[PDB]
This record gives sequence, structure tokens and C-alpha cells, in this order.
Amino acid sequence: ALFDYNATGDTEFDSPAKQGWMQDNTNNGSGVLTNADGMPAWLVQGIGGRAQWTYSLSTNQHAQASSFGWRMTTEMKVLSGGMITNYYANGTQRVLPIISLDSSGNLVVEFEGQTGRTVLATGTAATEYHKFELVFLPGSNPSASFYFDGKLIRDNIQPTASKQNMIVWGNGSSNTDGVAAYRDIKFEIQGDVIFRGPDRIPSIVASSVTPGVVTAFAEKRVGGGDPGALSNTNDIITRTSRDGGITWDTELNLTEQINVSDEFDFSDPRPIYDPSSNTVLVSYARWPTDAAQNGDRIKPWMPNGIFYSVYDVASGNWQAPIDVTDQVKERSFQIAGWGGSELYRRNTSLNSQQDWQSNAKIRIVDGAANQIQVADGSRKYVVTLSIDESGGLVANLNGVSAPIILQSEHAKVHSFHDYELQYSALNHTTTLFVDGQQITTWAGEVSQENNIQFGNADAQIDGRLHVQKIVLTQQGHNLVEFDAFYLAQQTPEVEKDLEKLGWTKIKTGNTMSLYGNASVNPGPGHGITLTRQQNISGSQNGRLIYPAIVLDRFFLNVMSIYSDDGGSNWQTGSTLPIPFRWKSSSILETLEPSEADMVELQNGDLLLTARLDFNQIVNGVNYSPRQQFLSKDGGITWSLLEANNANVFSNISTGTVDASITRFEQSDGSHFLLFTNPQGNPAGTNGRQNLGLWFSFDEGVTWKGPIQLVNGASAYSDIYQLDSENAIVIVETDNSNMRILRMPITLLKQKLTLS
Ligand SMILES: CC(=O)N[C@H]1[C@H]([C@H](O)[C@H](O)CO)OC(C(=O)O)=C[C@@H]1NC(=N)N
Ligand SMILES: [Ca+2]
Ligand code: NA
Ligand code: NA
Repeated sequence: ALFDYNATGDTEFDSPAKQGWMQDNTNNGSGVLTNADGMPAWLVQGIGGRAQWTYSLSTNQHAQASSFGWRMTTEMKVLSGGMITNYYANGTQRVLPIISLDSSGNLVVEFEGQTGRTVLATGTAATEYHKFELVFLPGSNPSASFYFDGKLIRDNIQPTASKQNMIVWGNGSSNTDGVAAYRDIKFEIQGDVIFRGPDRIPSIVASSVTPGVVTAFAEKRVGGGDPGALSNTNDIITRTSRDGGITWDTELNLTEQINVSDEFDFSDPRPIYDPSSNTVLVSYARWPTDAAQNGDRIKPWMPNGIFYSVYDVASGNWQAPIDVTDQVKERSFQIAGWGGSELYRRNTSLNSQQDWQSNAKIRIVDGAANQIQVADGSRKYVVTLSIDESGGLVANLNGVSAPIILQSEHAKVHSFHDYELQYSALNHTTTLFVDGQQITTWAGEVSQENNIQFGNADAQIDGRLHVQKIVLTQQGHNLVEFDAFYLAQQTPEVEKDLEKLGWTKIKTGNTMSLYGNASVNPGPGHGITLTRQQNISGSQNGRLIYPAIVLDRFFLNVMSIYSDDGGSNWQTGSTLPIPFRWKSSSILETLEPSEADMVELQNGDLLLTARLDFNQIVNGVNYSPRQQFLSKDGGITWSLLEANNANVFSNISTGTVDASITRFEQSDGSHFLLFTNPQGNPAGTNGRQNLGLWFSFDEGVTWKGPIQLVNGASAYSDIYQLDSENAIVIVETDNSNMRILRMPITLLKQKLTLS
């Protein structure tokens, strides 16, 4: 909430009384409206008496200011004397700066509860207009900092005892003469509620093309629970501000229009601001109302998916939801030959004296020893697919010496491809096609086997492959037809077990296989539009991207979901690389990255920070509740940043919770990273308390802070640059009430520099 006086000659607001301020003069103290040079100002003439203006605040407003902070901004020039007192008192305490011209004619400041004056300006500048700012940060030991034309003058100013209760400006002394002219006074109370608990899971973005336009999101939760609870209906809600996040329009339910029979929960609103179109595109998860991500109750035959809505900033209009599920929710049979091998084989009756064809639609997720094989009673043909050290897609053929690089561009490397073997009876050789393109011809090797086989073939070579289709054809008839894309999404009365469908399973060591994915979910926070991708091969400026949560069957991980055409069509990247170990029980010990946020670094690399849910220890190594990852190819693939986990955020909470990360760019061209998360109470303990703000000035190698932003409850949060000097924060607080902070980043960062 903002309380202000703005000097203007406009007869409709041409004095402080007309703007709700109370006159508080004594004796010969007075004031008058002046028009020095086109710029109106209120001239406070505190000669022979006091001359000030006051604004009263309620008990609640004072309490809010104490919990969530406040800031006071004055534009004034001092003409003469002293006791120029612009300050805030809450009934028990005040921070009182006292501004004056000293006996040398210089502009100086003192603070009650402190000895000493500081010279702010000398010479002609002493009596010119300046911007004076007081910023109060909450906490158990809260303090204020004072800035002069944007520069930190005094930090850690302790509030002092006062029974006064008001916002005050002018000359607050009967005895001490003081004259000053005021253009503007602003007092802002931080932390206004924008979405009420038990609604949850906030996110926020701002428009750079139309300054002042801010759009925030949350889950409307009827019944107050996570998605997936029968007879309860969650929707996505949004509000827009057009004055920089001060006032907000009517809460709008985005999804009820596609929830007309109460069958769904929607969750995890993930907005992206696109400056090229000046739009906000927000993606969110759909769940059946009675099954979702928690407890892995969601299954691939259920209507989990992802939808998006578009906000046109110029017109203020919302575009109806659009389903992108088929583009981003993979349906496949997945074989993870991690620490083992798993193959499926069936005997066939191929005639090697007739042509035959096989089609396999296969994605290589990682590793090697991933095979598709046909033997026709005379010869055996096996294609082994792998990802090499540099991230290329490689085929090796039996009986052929040299490997074939099928693709080196990382996006295409991890995509599905259409493999076709065309056997020619005439030539007694087989031609390999990939995505319609003739690759090579080879004779395979002599064999009396007659079968088709696929999977991961070696217990000593890790590999994961996903299969959508395996077909074998001869004389126009499909001898074998396995459609995992189809089967993955059928209800459970449909037979899907390969071993009950005429295949033989051959397994060694430990493996995991499944029809998936069970669900995809954009996750909590905002996404980004890329602008520094010039030197990132395969990538493109204007890419829309967010780090989504994918549940394959029982394990969570994160992958990029992105669009290179403004959001019309979407693609998915690879999941985060994570360590694994098989426990004695043939149960998988690994990590589950979930709620994630990313930012584009100066060089076009992407930095990702992820919540690590459930188990955090793999092979005796504790990865903490948070882990950072780096992408060098525009978000297609990632690497785990060793020793860059919760440890880099000093005094961060030790409990799992969603965080936020974002870029901040100053008007002089410089930039740095901001990050928000609860500190816990006390800081560094497990608790959704006391939101902290961390800074990185070296592209995410180290973090400074935290600066405490909130006193009390603090859970999920999201931070975004509002303008050249401020960032806007939305944060869950008491009873999950979601509150707005508008933070003077360029002022606050000075608390972290040399003193
Ligand atoms: C999809 C979903 O239900 N996500 C949960 C999330 C989840 O339970 C944990 O990350 C465990 O995997 O945590 C909780 C949480 O407050 O810890 C909020 C999220 N609620 C909503 N996004 N609505
Ligand atoms: Ca987040
Ligand atoms: Na006076
Ligand atoms: Na529900």
C-alpha cells in the first residue's frame, strides 16, 4: 500500500490537505504551494514555529509494516536551517533522520540514537533537490538504511523509542527554524495480500514493453488441498497490476471454463513473459480430480496434461486455454538397463528368400548397448545405438568396422527416430533408413536364428532406451506389431505385458522398465525467454523455456519444456543427470529433482536450481535439499554442478521448499542474479520462515546474503525484475496468504559491498 503526496498545480490535488494529509503547524509555522520552474512544490516554512504534515495509520497497518518492511522516499530541497524531519513513527518506535544545513552551508544528516553528522552535499548542491530514501527490513533485530540520490549513507539504523504515531514530513520543531520545498513524499507498506490462503503456489512476471504491467498466478484451492483429492476442485487464478504491483484487478479463474464437469485439478502455474509479442504465456498442469503427482497416484491412462493461456498485455485480454499434452507428455515403453540388461525377443518365421521390413521408433535417453535386431533364418542384423562422450547419436552395425554418427545436434540426438531395416532378398543385404533417409547397407552376419529383438543388451554397459513402435513386415503382412505409444495410455483392463503378448523377456542384473510417462507438470515459478543464445549451437533467441517435472512411473526428475515458435509448438529436453545405486533389495537409490527454476547467464549457459525431494543420499553422498545444474546447449541437456547445492546459499533453510531465481539488469548495463527462499528460524534451520534474498555477482559461482525480507511465515516465493531499480516478490506467508514485496534491489545490494 502506498501513501503519498505529489506536488502539482492541478487544482484537483493542489495541496497536501487535498491529498489526505493533516496540517500540524504551531505559531508562525506555515506552508505554501510554489511553482519555481514549471515543477510544483510544497514550500514548508517552519520559521518561528513547527510546520509539518502527517498521515495516520491503523494498528494493523503498523503491524504489517513491522512484519514485511516499509520504505519512505522524499524528493525535496533544503533552503535553510534544520530539523527537516521526514520519518515514520508506529506508536512505540521510530527511525528519525534529521536533515539540516550546517554552519558551513553544507547539507548534513543525523540519526536519533546515533551521534555524528554526515555531509551529504556541499556548495550549490547543498540547496538543490535530492532524493532521500529510508528502507526498513524486518527481523528479530530489524533496522533501516538511509540513501541519498541512490547511495547508501548509513546502514543498520536502530529504531528508537517514540509514542508518536504517523507518517511525517516537514520541519518538526517549534524552536529550530527550517525551510524546505517538497516535490514528492512516498511511504510504502510492504506485504499486501494478493491471493488468500488456503490458495497456494505463487508465480509472477512483469512486462518490459509496457512498464507497470505485472501478472501474478496461484492455485485456487477449494477445500484447501493439493491436486488429486476427489470432490475438491483446484483451478489456476490470476491478477494483473498496471501500476507496478501496487493495485490489482479482479481475481480471474483461468481454468474453470475447461473444468465444467468438475473432473480436474489444475496446478503449478508457470508464466513466461515474451517481449517480442508483449504477452504472458502461462503453462499449468491438469490432473484428474482424484489422482495426481503425490503418492504417484497419477497413471498414464489418466488425463494429466499441460495447458497454456495467453495474456495480451496491450489489450488486457486473456486467450482461452490450449492443450499441448501430446507434444510434451511422452507415451512409450521405457527400458533402463542401468546396472543390468533387459531384452525382449520373439521367434519369427521370416523367409530370407523374400524381402522383409522392420520399423522401430526409438529414443535413446542415455548410454549404450541399446539394440534393435532382426534375424531371418539366414542372417542376423543388429543395430546398436549409443550416446557418445560428446553427446552425439551413434549407430554400430554387426560385421561393420566403423561407427556411424547419426546426429550431433543435441536436440535431434535425444529425439525419437524412425529406424527402418529394408531387407532385399535379391541382394541378401539390408538397408538402414533413419527418418526416411538412407544411411547404409550391410549384410549383417550369418545366423540360423529367426526372430526380432530389442532392448538393452549388456549388464556392464548402462543405457536407457524408450520404444514407441516395433514392427516386422513380410509380403505386406505385419508378423509383429507392438505399439507402446498406444498401449501406454490404455486403461488397465487392456493387456500391456510384453511377456503375455508373445514376447520373451531376457534380463540380467538389475533394471527398471515401465510404460510412461505417468505425468508432466510445469512446476512452480516462472519460465524465461532466451536472448543470449547467439553463440549457443542448436539454440535460438526467443526460445520460451521452463524446467518441468516429469514422473516416469515412481521417480521424479526435471526436463526442459520449450518452444522455438512463440509457444505454438512445444518440445522437451533431456532429464537432469543424477547418480544412482541399486540397494540390496533391488530397489533404486537415487535423487528426485522436482520444483525447479532457471536463469540465462551472460554467456547463454542456463543455470537451474532444483528442489531435491525424498532421498538426498546416493552412494553415501548427501546432495542436500537443493542442487544446481548447468546447460550449455540452450536447455536440451544438463550437467550436475558438483558441490554447488544448498551449501552455496549461506543460512538457507534446510527443509525442502520451492525457491526462485531470476536475472536483474541495471541501467548502466551491469547484471547479477537474485534468489529467494526461507532462511528458517533461526536461519540455517528447517522451517518455512523468514524469506531471504541472495545475490550472485559472478554468474552463479558464489552467492552473497541472505538479506532477510520477511519476518514470520515464508514458504513458496517468486521474484522478478519490476524495473531498472526494483524487483517484485510474491511469497506465501501466514496461512499461506500470498503477499507482494517491492524491493529496491539497487539500494539493498549496497549492504553487501565494502564499508
Ligand atoms: C504437484 C504437487 O502436489 N506439488 C506439491 C509439492 C510436492 O508434494 C513435493 O514437491 C513432493 O514431490 O510440495 C508441496 C509443498 O508445499 O511442499 C506443494 C506442491 N503443491 C502444489 N503444487 N499444488
Ligand atoms: Ca520456483
Ligand atoms: Na521550526
Ligand atoms: Na480434486
